[PDB]
Amino acid sequence: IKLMKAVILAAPKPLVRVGGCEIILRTMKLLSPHVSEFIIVASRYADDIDAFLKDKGFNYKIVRHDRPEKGNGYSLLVAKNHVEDRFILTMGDHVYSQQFIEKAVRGEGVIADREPRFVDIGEATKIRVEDGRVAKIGKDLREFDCVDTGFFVLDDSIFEHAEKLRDREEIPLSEIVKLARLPVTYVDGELWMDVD
Amino acid sequence: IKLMKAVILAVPKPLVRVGGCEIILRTMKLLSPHVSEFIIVASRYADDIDAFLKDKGFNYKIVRHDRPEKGNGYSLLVAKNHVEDRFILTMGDHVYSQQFIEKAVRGEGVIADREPRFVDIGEATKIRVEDGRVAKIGKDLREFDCVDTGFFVLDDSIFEHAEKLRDREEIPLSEIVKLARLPVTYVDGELWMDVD
Repeated sequence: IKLMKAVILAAPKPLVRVGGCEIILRTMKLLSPHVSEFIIVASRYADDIDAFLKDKGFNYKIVRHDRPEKGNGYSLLVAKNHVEDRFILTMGDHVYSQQFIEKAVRGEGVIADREPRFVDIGEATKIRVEDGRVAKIGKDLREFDCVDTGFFVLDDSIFEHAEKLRDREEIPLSEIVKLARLPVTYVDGELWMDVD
Repeated sequence: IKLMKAVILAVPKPLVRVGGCEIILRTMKLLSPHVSEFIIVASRYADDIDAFLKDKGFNYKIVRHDRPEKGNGYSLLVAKNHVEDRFILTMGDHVYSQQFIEKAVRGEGVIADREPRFVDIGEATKIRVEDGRVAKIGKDLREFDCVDTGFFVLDDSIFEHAEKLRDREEIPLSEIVKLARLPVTYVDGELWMDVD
């Protein structure tokens, strides 16, 4: 894909080694041929991540905040002034395959899986899709078409919707996505998994 | 396969949720149609595992020890009197796919991968195979044919070799395997990963 900025939410999860490599390192190594600069939104673990990433050959910036209780939606809002136009948004929770990354990188909006092969469908964030856009989202949906991977390809248009929730004690990414009525891109049955 | 006993060597690593399901739970659910009784060799986290597993519908037994510094090879030796003839041996720190389990259960000796698709080959326990048996093993091998999946199909004779290391401060499983000159069974390119 055309080079773009990669926002990785890390507001310890990213440093957990899966298959002899960390949840963040894996993602960064995979995204590197598609990414200019890595914007890591971190908080309580910002120093640990920075110390880890210094000796690694990536072009990164740690963007720090003090409100982890505000949720990942606030962590997205924190990045507003470090990105312009199109950018990748992913999590430091999640583990991805090259095959998943390769397809998701080419996507638009929410990268959703309608064939979750590895993850438990009951515990996953589900999405109800209407006219190719997010109609409903959440871990306890009754009617759903797909499952939320921790992957998105967003534009500046997001921050307008994310602003409308600034005055809420907790800002879930899902609520922004819902308000934004984000287009959905399907990357089906590829290897991906969250760690908790 | 013909029903047999399954030894699982065990925030505790087996209680870490990968894809919305705990490592031990994933492995237990998958092995359940091939398994009579489950034998969890645990130590510092024995109580946590037991409390987790009580409400789950499996036939399990917690076998406790006080020497975690002695290594996983000692954890195997601890299980000697809870198994007879053929039995499955796996780690509670490894995640497996159904496709991997299905092939591995039909296996004999060490279940090895000569096509590691989702693990870092540099950090993995490597094996050098001579005449279908383990010639060399270890994380820093120069010459190697495959990689150790933390999955084995053993008989009683393993403990005869495991006994020869009783008087060592540390007993690595790999050294027993080396001593035993274990046959190797290949399950290539299937999804499996260690969680550190």
